[PDB]
Amino acid sequence: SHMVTIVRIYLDGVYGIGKSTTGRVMASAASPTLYFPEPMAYWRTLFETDVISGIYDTQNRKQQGNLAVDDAALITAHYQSRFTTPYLILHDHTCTLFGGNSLQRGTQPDLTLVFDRHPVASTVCFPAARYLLGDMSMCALMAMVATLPREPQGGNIVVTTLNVEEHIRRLRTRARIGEQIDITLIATLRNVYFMLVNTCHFLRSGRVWRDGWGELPTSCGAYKHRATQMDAFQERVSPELGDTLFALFKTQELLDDRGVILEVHAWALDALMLKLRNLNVFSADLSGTPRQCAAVVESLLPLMSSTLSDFDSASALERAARTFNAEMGV
Amino acid sequence: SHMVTIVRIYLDGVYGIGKSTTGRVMASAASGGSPTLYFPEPMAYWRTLFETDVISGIYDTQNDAALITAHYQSRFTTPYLILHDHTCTLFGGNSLQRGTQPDLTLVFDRHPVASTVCFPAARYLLGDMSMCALMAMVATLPREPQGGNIVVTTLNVEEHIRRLRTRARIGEQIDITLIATLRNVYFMLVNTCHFLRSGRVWRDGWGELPTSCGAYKHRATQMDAFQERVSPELGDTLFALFKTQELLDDRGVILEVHAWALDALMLKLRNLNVFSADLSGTPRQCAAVVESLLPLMSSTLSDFDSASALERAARTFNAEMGV
Ligand SMILES: Nc1ncnc2c1ncn2[C@@H]1O[C@H](COP(=O)(O)OP(=O)(O)O)[C@@H](O)[C@H]1O
Ligand SMILES: Nc1ncnc2c1ncn2[C@@H]1O[C@H](COP(=O)(O)OP(=O)(O)O)[C@@H](O)[C@H]1O
Ligand SMILES: Cc1cn([C@H]2C[C@H](O)[C@@H](CO)O2)c(=O)[nH]c1=O
Ligand SMILES: Cc1cn([C@H]2C[C@H](O)[C@@H](CO)O2)c(=O)[nH]c1=O
Repeated sequence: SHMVTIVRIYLDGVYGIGKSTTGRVMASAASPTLYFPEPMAYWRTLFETDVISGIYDTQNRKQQGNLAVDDAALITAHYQSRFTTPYLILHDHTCTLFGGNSLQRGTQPDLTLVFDRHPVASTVCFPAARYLLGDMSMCALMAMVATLPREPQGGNIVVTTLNVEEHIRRLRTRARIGEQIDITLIATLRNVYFMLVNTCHFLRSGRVWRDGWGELPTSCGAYKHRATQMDAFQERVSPELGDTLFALFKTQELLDDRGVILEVHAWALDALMLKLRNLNVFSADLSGTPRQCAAVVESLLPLMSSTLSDFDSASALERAARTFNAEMGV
Repeated sequence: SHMVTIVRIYLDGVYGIGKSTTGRVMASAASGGSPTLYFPEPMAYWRTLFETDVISGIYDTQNDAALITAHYQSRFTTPYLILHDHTCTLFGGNSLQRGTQPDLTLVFDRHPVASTVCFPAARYLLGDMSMCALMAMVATLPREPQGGNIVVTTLNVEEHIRRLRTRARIGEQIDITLIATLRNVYFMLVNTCHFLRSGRVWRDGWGELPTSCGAYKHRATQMDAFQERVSPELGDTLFALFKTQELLDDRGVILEVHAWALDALMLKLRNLNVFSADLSGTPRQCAAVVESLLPLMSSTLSDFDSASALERAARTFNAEMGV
């Protein structure tokens, strides 16, 4: 007759921190929780091109002078678009199923979903990092950001954190895929994920991207340099506009002669703001063992938004996790 | 707060037929009928706002290529996604076919389906883009909220190419092969919507359908090969091109992840009340043909503040997207 209480979590963050490991443990019968893995097979094997080696190979052939730059920036953008696809497909498939009545009930849910990354990772975070590093243009970044899907009510995002030394240790330990392992990339990603956390805190504080936009300095070469510096950003209690994702958009490329952002670009920021609204944000330190890491995330559950879904939707969710694990190489 | 009834129309179709001219006439007070707001093609976004001109860029690419082409097609979609995100908060709900004249009409020059689906599909069919690239684009189609109407422009190909010629320099070539394919693709679009409106789903006839290989792609680029169907079958729709080996397992069964992509496409198109409109008349007559469809179109219930925001949006988009 009645409803299933669901809490959904997107575990997200810089690669190499331990998010996937944590997610599998949480889902393990050793501790009812479903886990949706990174869509590895979609990225690597389902098509003729592997996007992870492709994106690194592009910067390699950029360095070796075989790729004219210019073209590299365009190809880099295209590989980055391909990362998003399976996230967009999964989000489209699951978003009808969670149900409504988002509330912080403080109870154990009937069903917990753990998604490995939210779409914001491939549409915003990784693209923003590539932009800040000079691997991609603002135009290419806009193109990715515009494809972010709106999160419906009840979303929770848990951004993983880890001290730099242990992060480097762990990056050393991942299997060889042909992935780009670059400490400037890592530094930048780490800063961008703090910007994300800060954006969410900024919005929940009742502010909007125009609040402090005037007084904000133009974000040019100097801004980009600082965003690539290890530990230049951190999670803030009350963030400033300058601590969020919005700040990197106050660049000359996006303003008229008189210094004023075009309305069409302002719309792009309004959209970004609205799409993040339903993400209840948390951070989790992963310095512990896998078991302690999962416990850290689990201790957040009673703080999270739950929705009310019906039996048939919850069943479709179980089938979705089963299918996705199977087809993605779990 | 005071209630306002809106009909919105995405006028769409192959470039060169007369869509933009028609929409400008509709917006003009001289066409009478309903007070109409027109949203043009995002020309400046494509051509002048950034360093790279994507129109020149995509055509120059064909003159690694497959990846650059996919990225240019991505950039076409951007301003459409932004505009759709902005305006969808203003249309309101309570979609119905009311039969009566709305308080105002919106005319959008193209729907997001053009840049995320139709043009990518044409490029894929011509071997200029991979299926993987096509999926990437299709996945970014936004869901149409209740009350959308789409009008696909049609025109005999002879007059279509004539229109492109008048406008073209005095020795400038026309990509006849691309235009031939896009005309078929837009018929597939029309057929897809008719197909969905009849309560059918992409799975209907999927098994019986031949895999869409070399022969399918030949037919798809063939001038006049497709048309608007009274009663479309699956093979007349956009769904058919997706039954390809690239998307199937060993047993020739579509992977569930790809099936989900097709479900999403199907749902995203649901709220598009579909029409076609012949544009062989003068611009005044073309505007009248499109406007005569209003009694059959969905309208929504918005309000004065949101309608006012739509007028500002139209004013702004027209200004910022110009030359
Ligand atoms: N809690 C942990 N303690 C020690 N090593 C870990 C821990 N979590 C993950 N690792 C190791 O670090 C590497 C990256 O972990 P992974 O789960 O792939 O990170 P992510 O999913 O964040 O990219 C793997 O080699 C993994 O075995
Ligand atoms: N109704 C019409 N009759 C004759 N020529 C037309 C008509 N409508 C448009 N044209 C011309 O045809 C060309 C294509 O028109 P345009 O409105 O740009 O088409 P589209 O928006 O479909 O790409 C233009 O040169 C235009 O002046
Ligand atoms: C999600 C995502 C991952 N990656 C990279 C980081 C890792 O090397 C690998 C798996 O996350 O793919 C991107 O380059 N872009 C993305 O959008
Ligand atoms: C909307 C759209 C237009 N075009 C081209 C066709 C015309 O030459 C020009 C303007 O519509 O841009 C694309 O290549 N892709 C697209 O997605």
